[PDB]
Amino acid sequence: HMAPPTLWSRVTKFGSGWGFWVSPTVFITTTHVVPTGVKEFFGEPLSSIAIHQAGEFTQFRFSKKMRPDLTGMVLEEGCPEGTVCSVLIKRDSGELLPLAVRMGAIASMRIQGRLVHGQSGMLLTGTIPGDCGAPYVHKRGNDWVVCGVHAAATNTVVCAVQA
Repeated sequence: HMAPPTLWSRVTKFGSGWGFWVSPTVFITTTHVVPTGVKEFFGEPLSSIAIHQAGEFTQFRFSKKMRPDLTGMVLEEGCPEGTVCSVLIKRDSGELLPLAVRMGAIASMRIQGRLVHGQSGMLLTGTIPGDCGAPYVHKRGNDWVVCGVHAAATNTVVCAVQA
């Protein structure tokens, strides 16, 4: 399965990493890349954004359609163990680096001292600082599903997943 241009267009530079437009109003990212002490995101006041964060997973729901060109996709809490996902990595240069990953267990993990509710996976035939927030996706029938955001790596990578 090959990620089409529209799907890549959802991957958005954000803070010290990236985030992903799940739908016209819903944006997900990894908590530690989110700018702190700001009063707005994407030009919208914080008061107009419903924000939920836990275990390195951050979700924003805007009041205004921010990406009205997009269809809504399904966001799941991780994926079945053994699913081969693609991590849609954009680099600052603009290069697209889709990485195939075989996913393992959803678990509470501690990474550099902080609790991450996430899912591990093994890179198939790496990730670097700056890549956090990139989405983990897989195609199920007609639709692409997003199931985590990149959070950490050792061969093994971890995405944060929604609880």
